[PDB]
This record gives sequence, structure tokens and C-alpha cells, in this order.
Amino acid sequence: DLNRQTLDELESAPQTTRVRADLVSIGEKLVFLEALEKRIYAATNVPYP
Amino acid sequence: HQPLIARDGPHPIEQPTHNYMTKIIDRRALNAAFSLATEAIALLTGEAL
Repeated sequence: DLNRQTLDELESAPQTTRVRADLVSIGEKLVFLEALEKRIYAATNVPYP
Repeated sequence: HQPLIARDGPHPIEQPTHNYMTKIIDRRALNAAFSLATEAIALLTGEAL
């Protein structure tokens, strides 16, 4: 066959938990929208890249 | 207490910093008056009864 069973599709579906995070729809696909100067770079002296 | 991040070269390697602070309590007060009258003092005591 050409369309084989792919090696990845034999693996287990891993265990999942719940995370609070912002989700935005643009076009036809969803997006994680996120700002990163409060979770990370809060009061540590490293420049925001 | 400050957290850290982990950098790569050629940046400096940082250490866990700490901060320690004490503040001095300022002091303020109040004022309020009451003034009575002379020939009403005898009325409270009883000299002019």
C-alpha cells in the first residue's frame, strides 16, 4: 500500500489536563493569543526579546 | 524574592537575587477643642443653684 499506517499513529494518546489560555479565531483556524511579559520577564532583569 | 531565567552565551550568567527592606512608621496626631463658659460652670457644679 502507499498510504501506510504511520509510525506516529500507533502511539498512545497522552493524558491531558486543563490550562487557562486565550484563544482567537482568525480565518479558518484557531490561535493561542498570548502576551509574555507577565508570566515570564516579571521583575527579572532580562530584556524582553 | 526574585525568580530567574536561564540564558545562553555570550550573555552573563545570573544568580538568584534577594531583597530585604524595613520601613519606619511615621507619627501624626490630632487636635480638637471644646470651649465652655464661666457662668455655666457654676450651673454644672451647683454654685448658682
